[PDB]
Amino acid sequence: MENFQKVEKIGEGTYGVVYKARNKLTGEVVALKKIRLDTETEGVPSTAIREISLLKELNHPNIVKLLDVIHTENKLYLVFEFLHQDLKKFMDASALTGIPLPLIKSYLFQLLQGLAFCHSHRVLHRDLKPQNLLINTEGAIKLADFGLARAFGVPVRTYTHEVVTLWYRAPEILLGCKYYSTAVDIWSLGCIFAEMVTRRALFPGDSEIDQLFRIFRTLGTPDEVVWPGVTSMPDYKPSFPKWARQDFSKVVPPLDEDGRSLLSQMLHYDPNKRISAKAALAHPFFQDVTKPVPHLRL
Amino acid sequence: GSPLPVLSWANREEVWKIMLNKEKTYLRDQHFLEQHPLLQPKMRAILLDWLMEVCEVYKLHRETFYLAQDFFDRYMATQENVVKTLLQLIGISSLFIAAKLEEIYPPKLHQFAYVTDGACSGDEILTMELMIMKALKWRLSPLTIVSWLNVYMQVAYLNDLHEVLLPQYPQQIFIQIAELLDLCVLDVDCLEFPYGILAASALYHFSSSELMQKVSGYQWCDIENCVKWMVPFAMVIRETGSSKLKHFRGVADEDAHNIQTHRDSLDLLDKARA
Ligand SMILES: C[C@@H](NC(=O)O[C@@H]1CC[C@H](c2cc(NC(=O)c3cnccn3)n[nH]2)C1)C1CC1
Repeated sequence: MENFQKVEKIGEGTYGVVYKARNKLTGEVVALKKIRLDTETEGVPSTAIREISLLKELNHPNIVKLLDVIHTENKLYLVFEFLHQDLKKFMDASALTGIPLPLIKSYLFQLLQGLAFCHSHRVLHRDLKPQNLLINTEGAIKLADFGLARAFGVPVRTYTHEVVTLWYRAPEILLGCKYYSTAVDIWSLGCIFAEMVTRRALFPGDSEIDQLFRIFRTLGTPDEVVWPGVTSMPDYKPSFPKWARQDFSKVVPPLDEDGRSLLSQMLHYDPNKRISAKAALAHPFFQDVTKPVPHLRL
Repeated sequence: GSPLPVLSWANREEVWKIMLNKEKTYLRDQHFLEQHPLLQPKMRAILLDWLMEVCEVYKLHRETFYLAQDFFDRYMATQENVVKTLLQLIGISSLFIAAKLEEIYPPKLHQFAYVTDGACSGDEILTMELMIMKALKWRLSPLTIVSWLNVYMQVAYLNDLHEVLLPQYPQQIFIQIAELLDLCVLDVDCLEFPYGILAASALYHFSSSELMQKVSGYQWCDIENCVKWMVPFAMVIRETGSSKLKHFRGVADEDAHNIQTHRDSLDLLDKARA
């Protein structure tokens, strides 16, 4: 740790601070996640051990790269690829004019490519929100901050409950499901898709019950027909009010027919029926962005 | 071949091939103790067996024990000239890393020092965990021996719905096959065989080649060498019978088979090699 000059503090979390830094020899800029080990009673944080090991096996163009892990002076430096803005600030900056539809489509397509790569590697992100999606000046967007991520087994067992930031948290989590996997990330991405379209958070709840009721008021109060097993879930109540599902021409006015269809399938109540990242890439909403590859049948 | 059914969330052949390609990044060496001439293969068995007891006391998952086993073996392959007294520190620090990776609420650092009966301070463990993780290049996500058994048990009980992520299989036969694997893992010669082969061979001994191939993808020729090696261990378990499924306080019963257990496996390991 000598050739890097700290340039600007860009973030701060529980176990570390993120800096923008610049190699003085090459002119290369990176992001440094610093972890002061002297303050950590449990040694290297579990969230850091997980993120490092996960990202060392998740090399993809739409995943922010971990470049190096450097241990020096009771400190741990994680060296990352640097991107100059997150989607949250891009959406706020675009709030008056709107993000152009071809750019929403390109960003969603890339996010589904990165998520499909995570899921095929049996990794759940579990904290997809606009502040964790980074963009560069070349039209790319990338998944970032894997500190809450987890590898899942085939089959899974019970994992940490009450994951995902509240506004992006899937209804099966809010209702206390015993098992979960890839569908929680797709729900978050569907929330984010609608947020790019409307420039407003789709479900901005302030509590777990307010979050669940905001979902119910938009997508209808689910029942056994649309979500088998919903009435047997730990946090389900028969006293939930019955709201009628709203027409997506009013939920997402700017969205065309293919967009409304894709969003509906990403916000399916049943996690077993909710569209997968791989299938979403094949949706006709992207029929112009991508062409299908021939499939062997053997 | 791949035993996984069609996956709604990815190409089944893609997921399986990533899992298979994973076992090329993760190398093992059945003869890594030749890099440490002052160590015997028996010391590894006693250390691993001790870690197993530690896991049951704190109700840590089988996956946590096998991560600690894998971290230990791979770290030793990168080192040279280690002595007896350093083994307990390397082992418990492997288990510390493993618990922090796998458990929702892992035990605290001082508890890992507490079980060494003072031979390992918390500061020693924190120094050792960084040495281990750096020497392993932070490759801390192997497919353990027990993770393969988990896959094999799901496929054996695949319904027509072909849901592969929601666990569904008898807990009783799972812990019985895990018991054969826990014994074999004490013998360092097991590293000759890939972790997926080891688990498939243990399953074969409790069923058939047809079921084995159906759920693992490997042909009889792929595992015959492993099966012939596992032969003495399998019969030792058969002579004494298989254990019963336990209940653990504060552990949901649908997770009860996933808790590591301990039995006097060292004397049963001695009842072999002949
Ligand atoms: C704080 C972050 N925490 C985290 O874990 O991020 C990973 C480690 C550092 C990596 C990273 C961050 C970055 N740039 C910015 O965040 C930025 C720069 N200027 C303006 C606005 N934003 N480029 N690369 C990825 C969340 C954003 C994800």
